[PDB]
Amino acid sequence: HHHHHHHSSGLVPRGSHA
Amino acid sequence: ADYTEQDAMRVQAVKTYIDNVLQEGRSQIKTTPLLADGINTTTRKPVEWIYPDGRTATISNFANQQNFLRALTAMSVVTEDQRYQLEAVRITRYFMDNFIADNGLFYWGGHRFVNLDTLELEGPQNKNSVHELKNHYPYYPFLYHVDPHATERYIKAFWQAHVEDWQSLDMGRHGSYSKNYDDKVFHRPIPASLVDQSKLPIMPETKGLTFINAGSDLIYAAYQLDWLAPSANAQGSAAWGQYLMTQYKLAKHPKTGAPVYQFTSPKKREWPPQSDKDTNSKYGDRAARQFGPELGNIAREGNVLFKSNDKSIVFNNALIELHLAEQRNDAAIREQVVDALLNFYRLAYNPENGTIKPIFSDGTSIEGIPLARDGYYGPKGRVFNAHKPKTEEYLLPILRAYRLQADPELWQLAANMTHHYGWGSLGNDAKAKPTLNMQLSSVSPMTLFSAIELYQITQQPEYLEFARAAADKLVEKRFVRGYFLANPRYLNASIDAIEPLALLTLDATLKGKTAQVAPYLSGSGYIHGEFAGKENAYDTNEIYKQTR
Ligand SMILES: [Mn+2]
Repeated sequence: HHHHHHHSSGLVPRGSHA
Repeated sequence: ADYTEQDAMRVQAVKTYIDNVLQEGRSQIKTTPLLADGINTTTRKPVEWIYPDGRTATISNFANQQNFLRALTAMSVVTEDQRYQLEAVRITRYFMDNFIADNGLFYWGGHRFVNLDTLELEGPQNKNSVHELKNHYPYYPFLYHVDPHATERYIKAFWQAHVEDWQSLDMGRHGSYSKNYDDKVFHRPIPASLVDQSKLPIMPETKGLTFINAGSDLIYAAYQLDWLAPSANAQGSAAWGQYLMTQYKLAKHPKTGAPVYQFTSPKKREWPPQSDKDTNSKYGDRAARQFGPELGNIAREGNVLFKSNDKSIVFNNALIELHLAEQRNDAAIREQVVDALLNFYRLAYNPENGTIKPIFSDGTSIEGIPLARDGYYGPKGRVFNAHKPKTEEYLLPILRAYRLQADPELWQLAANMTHHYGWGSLGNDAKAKPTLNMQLSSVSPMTLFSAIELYQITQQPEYLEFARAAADKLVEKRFVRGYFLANPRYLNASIDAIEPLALLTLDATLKGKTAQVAPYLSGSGYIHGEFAGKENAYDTNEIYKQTR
């Protein structure tokens, strides 16, 4: 807000992600 | 332990890193005790947020430095040299003297930080200068040690700013620096549960803001207030932590006992959405939208255990609840954690290969099935495969739980996981002498924390042999250009790296002092706003994944 965004699990782009 | 030059050299890697951070992470423009969040490893300069207009601000975000505080205090424990802990005090005391709002909230977190060179507040996200945490798990006992009054006010302000509704326990992510402080926040009486057990897996409709990756920091903070502060100051806090923790438990799947990600769903309050990709929760429960047509009543947000929801439940919040069970000597917290882990792994774990299936809390798997339509959990055609995490994150809670409550099914799960991680054989029970792989080449900080837990469990010195060999490999692979980096091609190092804590916890264990080091709780930080050309950006990518 003012740019709307979520806070879901998996959203922050950690290096651990496949 | 009989200590060796190799053990010393690992401590010296950490001392070198600490020296680098305390030097290179200080501003030359205006020198204060504050630290940079990150260091460019080519230039040796603190990293910068770049705004869309091209202005740059050097980042100091105290929410992203808690693990460095823990490494400083750990280094004083293992070295018997007080200077490290005293420098942690110096940094912390200056932050708390200067960078707390009038309402008791720190200036830190996902959408706020301090300009290291000018000491001005920064708001990476335009029109959203707010207090945001997300499984950050601050180092409360040390913060309380440095300034107990500010730490009490902080915990009370965190609850006051984020709890939107004291009956539904809807929690906002974006806490206002204008919210009024209330010293008597935890004196509100505990309400009834909204959770109607005969309706599960359908949950109560409210705003649905009860995700465990908001609830877990609140529960942790309320219980640390009770633990740390005098009775009168902390009145009500353990009761409110207990109520909130219990709501997750009451909403667990009524047939499988599997844990859930949240205990309420969002009401359908507005209509229509712009399309299937418009996933604002005001249009109703997002799982029911994306999966409901095929799956029915199981498709509600709390029952989704994939898309990293399982990680926040079986890794992050599991570590917090186990830590609280142990701290408080609370058997009811403990049995409920153990039951949750067991009931999850009975549904999701594949012992033939060590993978975790993508499931709902009733056990229904979507493994391999392309999503039928767009929505919150992915575009149409996305496929979720069974996952085996890169490192032993999910192992650690199983070992900590076993160390509290010796369940043989936990033991069998840990033996099977470590087998698939290439560790070798733990053996058939905790009395076995293990046959471990001393040449294991994929190691992580989680290897060391887990091997140390198994040493505390079994007292078998083989686990210390294994951990020492792993720690030597860890330093060889991740200690790069004076810092700890997940890939040697990366340009910028974060001072919240956990390799130092893991290395020092092993050194403590060799010196018989394990219990004296801050425990690893899985907290981490990030900054979210507009970065240069990019509207929806995290420092995690825009800074810490840049290559040299
Ligand atoms: Mn946010």
